[PDB]
Amino acid sequence: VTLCSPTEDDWPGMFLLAAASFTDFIGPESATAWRTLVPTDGAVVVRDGSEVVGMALYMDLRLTVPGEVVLPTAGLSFVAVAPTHRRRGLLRAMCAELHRRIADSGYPVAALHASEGGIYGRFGYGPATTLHELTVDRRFARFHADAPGGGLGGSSVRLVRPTEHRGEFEAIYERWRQQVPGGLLRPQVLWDELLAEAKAAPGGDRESFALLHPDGYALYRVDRTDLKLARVSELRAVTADAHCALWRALIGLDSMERISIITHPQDPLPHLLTDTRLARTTWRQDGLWLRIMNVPAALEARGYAHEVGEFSTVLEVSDGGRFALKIGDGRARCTPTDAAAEIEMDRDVLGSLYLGAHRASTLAAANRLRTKDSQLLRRLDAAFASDVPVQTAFEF
Amino acid sequence: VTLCSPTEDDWPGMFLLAAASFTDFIGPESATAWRTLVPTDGAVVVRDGSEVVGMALYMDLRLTVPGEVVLPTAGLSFVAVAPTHRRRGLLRAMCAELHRRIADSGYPVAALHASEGGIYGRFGYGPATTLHELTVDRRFARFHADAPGGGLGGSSVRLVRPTEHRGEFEAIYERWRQQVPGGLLRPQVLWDELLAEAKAAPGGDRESFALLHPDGYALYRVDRTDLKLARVSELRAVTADAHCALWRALIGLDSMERISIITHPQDPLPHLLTDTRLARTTWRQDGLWLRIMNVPAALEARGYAHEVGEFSTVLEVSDGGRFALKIGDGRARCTPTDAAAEIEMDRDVLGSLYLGAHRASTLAAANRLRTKDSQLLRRLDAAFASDVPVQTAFEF
Amino acid sequence: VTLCSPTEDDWPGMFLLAAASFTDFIGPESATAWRTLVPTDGAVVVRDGSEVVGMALYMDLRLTVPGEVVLPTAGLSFVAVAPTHRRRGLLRAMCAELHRRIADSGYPVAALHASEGGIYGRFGYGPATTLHELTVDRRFARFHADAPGGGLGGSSVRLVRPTEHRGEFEAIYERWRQQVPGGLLRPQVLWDELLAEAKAAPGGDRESFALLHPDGYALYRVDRTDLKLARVSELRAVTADAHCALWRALIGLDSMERISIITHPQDPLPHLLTDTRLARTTWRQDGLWLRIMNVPAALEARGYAHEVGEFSTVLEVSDGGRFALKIGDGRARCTPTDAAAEIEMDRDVLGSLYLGAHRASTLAAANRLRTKDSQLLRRLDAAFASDVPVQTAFEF
Amino acid sequence: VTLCSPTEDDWPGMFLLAAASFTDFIGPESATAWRTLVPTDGAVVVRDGSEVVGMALYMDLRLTVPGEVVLPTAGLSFVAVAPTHRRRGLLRAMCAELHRRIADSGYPVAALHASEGGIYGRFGYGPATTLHELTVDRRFARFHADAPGGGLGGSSVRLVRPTEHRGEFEAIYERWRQQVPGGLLRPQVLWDELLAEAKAAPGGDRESFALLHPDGYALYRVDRTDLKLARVSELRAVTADAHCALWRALIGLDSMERISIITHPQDPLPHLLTDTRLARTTWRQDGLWLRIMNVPAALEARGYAHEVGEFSTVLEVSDGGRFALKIGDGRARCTPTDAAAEIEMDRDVLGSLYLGAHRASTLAAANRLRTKDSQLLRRLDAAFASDVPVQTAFEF
Ligand SMILES: Clc1cccc(COc2ccccc2CNCc2ccncc2)c1
Ligand SMILES: Clc1cccc(COc2ccccc2CNCc2ccncc2)c1
Ligand SMILES: Clc1cccc(COc2ccccc2CNCc2ccncc2)c1
Ligand SMILES: Clc1cccc(COc2ccccc2CNCc2ccncc2)c1
Repeated sequence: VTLCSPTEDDWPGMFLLAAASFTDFIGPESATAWRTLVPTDGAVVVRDGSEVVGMALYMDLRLTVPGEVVLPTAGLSFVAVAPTHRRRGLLRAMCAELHRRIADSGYPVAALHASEGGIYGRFGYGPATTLHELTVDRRFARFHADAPGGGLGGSSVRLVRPTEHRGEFEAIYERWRQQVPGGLLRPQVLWDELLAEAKAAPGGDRESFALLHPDGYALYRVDRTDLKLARVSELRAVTADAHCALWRALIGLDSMERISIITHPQDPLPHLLTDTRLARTTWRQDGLWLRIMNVPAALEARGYAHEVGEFSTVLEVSDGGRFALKIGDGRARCTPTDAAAEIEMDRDVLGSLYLGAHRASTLAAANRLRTKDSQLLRRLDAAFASDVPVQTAFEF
Repeated sequence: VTLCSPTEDDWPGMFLLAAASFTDFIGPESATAWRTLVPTDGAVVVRDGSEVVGMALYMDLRLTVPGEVVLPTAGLSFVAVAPTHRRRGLLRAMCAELHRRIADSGYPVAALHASEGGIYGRFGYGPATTLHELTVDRRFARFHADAPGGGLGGSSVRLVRPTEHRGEFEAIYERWRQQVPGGLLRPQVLWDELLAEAKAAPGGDRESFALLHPDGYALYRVDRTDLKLARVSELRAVTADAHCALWRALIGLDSMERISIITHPQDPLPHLLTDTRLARTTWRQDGLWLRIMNVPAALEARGYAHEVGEFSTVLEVSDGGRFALKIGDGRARCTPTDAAAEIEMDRDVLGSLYLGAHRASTLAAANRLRTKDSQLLRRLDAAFASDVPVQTAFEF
Repeated sequence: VTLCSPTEDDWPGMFLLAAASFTDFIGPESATAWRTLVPTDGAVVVRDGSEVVGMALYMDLRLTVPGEVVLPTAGLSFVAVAPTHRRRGLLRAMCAELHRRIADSGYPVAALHASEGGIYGRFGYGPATTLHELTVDRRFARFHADAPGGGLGGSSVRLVRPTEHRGEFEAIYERWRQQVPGGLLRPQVLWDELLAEAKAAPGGDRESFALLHPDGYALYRVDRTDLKLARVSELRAVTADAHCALWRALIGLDSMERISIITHPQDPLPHLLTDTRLARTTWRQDGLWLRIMNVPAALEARGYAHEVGEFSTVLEVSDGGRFALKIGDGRARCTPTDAAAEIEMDRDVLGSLYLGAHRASTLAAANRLRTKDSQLLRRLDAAFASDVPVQTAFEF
Repeated sequence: VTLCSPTEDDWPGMFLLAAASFTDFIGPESATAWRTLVPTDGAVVVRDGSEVVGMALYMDLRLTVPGEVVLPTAGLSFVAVAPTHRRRGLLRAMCAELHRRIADSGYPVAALHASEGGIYGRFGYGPATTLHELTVDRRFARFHADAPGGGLGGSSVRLVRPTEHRGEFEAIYERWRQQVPGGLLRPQVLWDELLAEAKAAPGGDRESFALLHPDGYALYRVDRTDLKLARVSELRAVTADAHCALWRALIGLDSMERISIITHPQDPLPHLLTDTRLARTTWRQDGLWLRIMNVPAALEARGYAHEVGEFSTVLEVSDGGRFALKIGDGRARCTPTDAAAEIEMDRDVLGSLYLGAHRASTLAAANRLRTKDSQLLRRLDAAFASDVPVQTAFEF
């Protein structure tokens, strides 16, 4: 059992383990586009001896955090242990090696999407965004008198074929991802993949359509089996007017009974309707997970709420150092100290706080973060909150 | 079609309309206890001529708002229009008369639980609390190393018969309802009802059990049909230690596959487990709805977040006046003005902001509240937030 | 194995066989009311030797046929063979003895409700009415501009407790049953039973309500398990105005998603709505079955359509005689002949034609009735049609 | 927003709107065959300005009505409004323009298949045929002793591959459609389409088989997911013997539990079995809708029942003229009059009467057609009835 960077000869073994590990992995073409995002030395394999029994890699990503700050982010992905090689510490060894490489390379944060909720906490990843599925019974849906874009005259939204408006989607998405925490830069090869998945598949997905506004788009397709359900795969709106105009058009899908979308907890959709209850939360799950690799670089990088007055404390991350933390004027200074800790928490908890998806007070009530100062808790809650609600870009 | 306060002779007509309108209403005994909370002049009926074709009333309640302030609250309930008398403006006439009486009597707020989401907005009620059902697959559930009460030695929790510990439940609930926004004073007659519903019913509900801690209780019963589901009807914990100790005991129900509870979005339960995903959000809905009857009395009554610096603005409520609003040191002054409005919103929107369940920024993005100042929005969001997460007491 | 009229000593054996044969049969009280309708010599039992292994009886009924003619009708009921005594010819022997008694007593027709569709054809019973379940999604239901009773001002319909308006229900039903083919006289003891079943049952049915109009009523109750379904157990309307007014009130059950009723194929409900498709046919089955005991007495008794000109033919019923049949001026003369048959059919087929539920042309296309004259078929179809659509009264 | 006949340049916009509007529309090939049935000037489009936001067209059809009379029929189809352009009166404007063209061109009737039941009534279309799904549990099914084709010796039915017997199917269908009201001439291009859909589809429908008799055929295929269900897509029988022989063969599909077919309410199948209840009505819906374009041309064209004696009345169609209507000897004369109306009804109601699927008495009881003469109602019911039961040909 060796742990090595893979050679070109290892990749067929890795595509076999992939196919057996992930139902979405069709074959080598499934990996081509993503693989252009893996740097030299971004991948590890474990061999028996030899055949591939374990793999893991990271991609070079750009993640938007509160204050519209973009961090270089190591996106862990393609993580698999062969079913023959369970309980042999292979995931732990692979994560320790990648984390060493990611830290040495200078990434301040790593990120991933978890197959299960019980695995990545112990490696310092905290769930940092929240997926919220809304299902609308569009047969009852009526827009509130207050809702934008109710006026008579032309619609600002067009029904279009996705493959014919690639440039407009790219430009809108680029504007979205720079202004929203959770945003990820989407490279050309991932737009190539997305537009390929928009075609009908022989005995697979139905053809995708787009609704296009100058300041937003929605991609949606009818469900393969439930012919009265339209699933929105992605809606990116840069203005409230674009968000409301796109939902007016989706609620105009008169063939459908239901429209579903995977959105975020602060989606204003329910408030656009005379009956807020028509936007039913049908599913909720962790989205992006974060591991803070360098505590001071990450805490100094993001912006903080201007509404909380200057305060200083001492934060200890369980295996991640102790820091004098001063937050004022929406910025934070985070320097080494041996002064007594006022706040303690494991690394994973800091990742859960980092984009504003989880309140310090909520984590404190579970004893995940400990302090004897309730004023300090209120100040942390306020300071770490994000003005712009955190959203989930695309899984990887 | 007259609208009158009912006489004793009207009540059999009201119990018939009740039985036909609400599946929970068994018969007159269903109304006895609640009826002691209805003041003289708390009820209206509509007669055809004569038979009862419409009814509505309010109860005298005490509602806890942020800052641990308790307001006298008119609880609208027993609202019904006969199926013979739809679309005749009976609900509008009944709500206008009760609102006139409630305002004249000096209540600063009215509240209700809505049968449907599309009815009460137009009468100025905004959804103000959020019901969040968590279902735990307790067969996988393991407590995080950080979770309180993991130590060896005696449990602080006892399994008890509800009817034998009425005093302990009453005292714990009284402590809970005074410290949590959404809390409602529960009168002796409603404890009489609750303890009656805890017995097994011939072909009805199964017997309720209690888990009792010095600082919390849970009432739960196995589902009538799904024998592997335990439903927690109520869990009131005054400390984090009590909340964690009660969940350790519920996850010790080794007969069950699943434990469900109707809780609030900030329930720390998921954070107590090594897999946060095991606490699945299975249902979400509006809970308590609020109508602000007197804008200045309500805005001056509640406490505001100390973390936002003093600010002044001008708020217009659509049919509810314009006010100079100054918020500083966690308190607000709200005085008449004819100065230009900086913020506008319908009355229902203010009720949705009032307990901190909905952010001003979220309502602004749906255009439910309008301002040209994004700094003012961030300040309102921060100021109206509740330190202690808003919860739902008991429906009425 | 003897076949005898039962003595008082046989009835406990008959109630045991009943309880084991019919899930609705609770115990002896289940039989009390119906048993007052059984004449002396109306019942047969088969004994092993001795215990009761088979039973059957008939009740004295009054059945309305086209032309508003009321026939004395033998209603076969309480028919059971012990599961120990299958395939021993017990049903055949019991039906032969009762049919001999029914014919000797002078009944022109027998009738029953069949537990299965494959049993009673061979004993000469034809399905003569059609049960049609309509389920309305009342959340979409809007009345057509043409529909009666759309005017502003008082409703003609009242929501009432069934037990307090027994006289009004009795009088309306009596008017209904005399004007509709399929109508059955309902004796006081069956009104006693119906009003007993209207109360809530401990772990059983929910409480029944009534909608009362001068010229119609509906009895309905919410489903025991599906709390958004109201089931109409009976709607009797003597005028179109009463039918429409009652449906306006049922569609005013704003708590419900769906209203279901077991009605007849010509129920005008769908035509009252702007969307006829909202009245979904969810179930169809044979209702009342008829055996013509005396062909000429039955054919001369009922009225025929005035729109067909006088015609004469020769009808042979397979074991029931050959007759010269002359139909003109809505009346028929049916006399013995040995002239060549122009029409042949088994006895069961004549019962299926008798109330107008099945067309002669439809039965001819299945070769159930044979003739070489297509003009004669059109004439029979027209003549046997019922002006007033055939309905099903109450099962027995 | 212009309304125009489309140019060749408009058709890609129309195929996009089609794909987004109809789940069956795969792509341009989906329209090729049907499009040969659209005359010059048969189509309208609405453009924003420009892109296609609305479309509608009619095909040249031949519809069989009672008396075996074949009318030129405008078949409305491909009707779609973009989800961006709801509630802008586009459907009303498109239907007004096509109806003007259809009337000017000399069509006496228009027809369509409705996506929803609430749309086409207000444009004068009445549901005129009834789809009735029968599901047979063929494991219990036994043919009545009376049923044709029970004799020993060769079967008259052959199991064949549809594509190898196109000529026999074409000839049988042509005989069927000329003798049955509802029949439609099926052009060669629609036989090309039907025989293409009979092949297995990669992850789609299973291969279709045919049962072939000299005087009838059935096309059936096993369900894609329920492998014990055979769905009959089409059964056309010109004689009762062919209908019974084909059902004997379908009930010989010993692999299947259930056979389903979409047939008409008068299908004699149930009567062929010893248990009529085995032919369960599992679904009922409106089929073909009719708009009478020229009241007198349509009323004079169809044949009437010979069994009703000569009568005269005055019929007013709400926006369609008043006529002296004389019906005798199976023919009708319908001439202009200003004499007082004896019968009134909206245009849609006349379309519902026209093929005999709905009785005048049933529509009168919903007040859809008004008269003060009950004798006149019985005469209309009898006269408009169809000797040969109305069936549905193929949807378009
Ligand atoms: Cl060389 C390489 C690096 C990173 C990712 C991949 C592709 O990995 C997958 C492809 C299809 C299905 C599943 C996976 C693995 N699960 C994460 C994922 C999900 C969706 N899309 C992309 C990645 C290949
Ligand atoms: Cl005189 C009176 C005043 C206020 C309330 C009531 C009781 O009203 C009900 C009782 C049982 C079922 C349903 C209702 C009405 N829906 C609100 C509600 C729900 C649960 N518990 C209490 C009230 C009687
Ligand atoms: Cl002595 C006697 C004569 C006739 C009928 C009966 C009662 O028979 C039943 C009672 C309850 C359930 C089932 C049956 C038998 N199936 C027919 C039926 C159904 C509903 N209601 C009345 C009769 C007793
Ligand atoms: Cl240019 C043209 C004129 C008329 C019809 C059509 C084809 O229209 C469709 C094709 C496939 C699916 C759905 C539709 C539209 N719904 C009616 C329909 C249903 C089934 N078969 C034919 C028509 C194209």
